[PDB]
Amino acid sequence: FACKTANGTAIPIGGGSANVYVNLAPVVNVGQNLVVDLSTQIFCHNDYPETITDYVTLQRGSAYGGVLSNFSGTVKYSGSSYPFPTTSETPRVVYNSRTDKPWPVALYLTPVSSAGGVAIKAGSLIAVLILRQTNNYNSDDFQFVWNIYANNDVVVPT
Ligand SMILES: OC[C@H]1OC[C@@H](O)[C@@H](O)[C@@H]1O
Repeated sequence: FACKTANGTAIPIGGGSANVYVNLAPVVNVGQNLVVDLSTQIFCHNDYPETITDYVTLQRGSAYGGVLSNFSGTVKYSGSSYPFPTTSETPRVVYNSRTDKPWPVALYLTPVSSAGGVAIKAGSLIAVLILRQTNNYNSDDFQFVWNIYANNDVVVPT
């Protein structure tokens, strides 16, 4: 089991970390969602599907910088929605194929009443997502740490 980014940055068997740089909608109104769909940028696969079933959860998702200050976060993991920042580990998603499958993580961020102006700064860390991988074969318990950075400013009209 290993993961790779849309651009080819890989975290190999055993886990590790990698940076993910996402384009964000440049203007988000109060009452709208800024969506950070990471399933288009994080892909993982099972290396031994003939024998092993891998289990994948979103163990923890943390908010930083402007997302922490200016947004109210919900994370949608494999079709279900949970608070973001997270308050529990998600259920497992089964990875049972050697073909790359998107990691089904999307963030839904809506501005708070106090938000206005440059609510997210270009190049800033906006989230850290911890993917936890286990299996039905051994005691493997690995963390793939995704640091999410904003490629651009996000302005909340005032
Ligand atoms: O993906 C199948 C297996 O690949 C080897 C090792 O990463 C295991 O943890 C994993 O379950």
